Amino acid sequence: LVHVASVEKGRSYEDFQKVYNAIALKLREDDEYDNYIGYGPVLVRLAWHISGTWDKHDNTGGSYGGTYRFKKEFNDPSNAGLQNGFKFLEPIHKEFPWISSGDLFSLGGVTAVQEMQGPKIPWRCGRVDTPEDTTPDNGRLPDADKDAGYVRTFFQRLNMNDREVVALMGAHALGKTHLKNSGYEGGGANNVFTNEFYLNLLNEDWKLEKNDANNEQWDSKSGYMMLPTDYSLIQDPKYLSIVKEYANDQDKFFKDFSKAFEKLLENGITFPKDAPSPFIFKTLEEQGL
Ligand code: HEM
Repeated sequence: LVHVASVEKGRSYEDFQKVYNAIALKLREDDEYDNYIGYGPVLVRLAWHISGTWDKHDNTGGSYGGTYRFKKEFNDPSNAGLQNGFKFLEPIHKEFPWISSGDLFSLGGVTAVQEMQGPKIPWRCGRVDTPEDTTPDNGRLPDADKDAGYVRTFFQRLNMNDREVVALMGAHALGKTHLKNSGYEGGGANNVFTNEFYLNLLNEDWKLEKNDANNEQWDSKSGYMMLPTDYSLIQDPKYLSIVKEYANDQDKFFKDFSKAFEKLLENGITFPKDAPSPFIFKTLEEQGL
């Protein structure tokens, strides 16, 4: 399958900066969500789950088609909780009805990372909504109870290598787990994008415990948690080296995360040679807004 990016008619940087700014202003305004974490983390997770359905083998799934708007995908058990992000984006969709659904979902994740003081993430427009029958079946997103070999194999389907996997997982610094969504609980209330996932992995005293859903997770006394798949990144010697690298170099982590996250959000999309260059949006803070 080929999905060619098609720029929303007549739109340019300034139009998408306006959408970014509306998302960013709403992030600031609706600060109470999830015990004052705000919507940033769930928007990052939404952007990832709408992209992470991709299969490199046949170009099914992926962000292009905006298929999360359809019930089969909306109701994937793996997506429990993301409805909160969707609801956040509804007024944005209403104000800017011209932006495609995949563009909106992916731009929500970019805006969230940047407004949380993360790296700049270049972003390209032109995803085009596709019909309900193009929605991927449930079961393409990863399980959390597994080991490093599972993680490694899983991410090959998304064309991600060890460095890209470890970099992407650093998003688990953000937000928290919720027992009712995933069968995992805790992790704090962080809404600042940092390399602390890696520092916490290396420096905390982790205990393997059973949570109230009878699933195993690693807990620290300071309130952080690691999923089994997170902890696998320090069990496997190749992953461990990269964890150490990112724990010791904030800038390197930022740069690698930015590349991997853009790639994730763009998997499956063919950009014409004369497509616009990727946009780098200014934060509200940079604009004095
Ligand atoms: C092996 C891969 C991964 C597994 C198994 C996994 C699993 C999970 C689980 C179980 C939760 C808790 C959901 C809930 O209870 O609300 C979660 C949260 C989260 N995940 Fe992942 N994840 C993975 C990779 C990623 C990647 C690649 C990103 C993005 C780059 C990401 C971003 C997030 C964020 C931001 C949250 C917090 C959401 C919130 O606070 O509402 N995850 N993930």
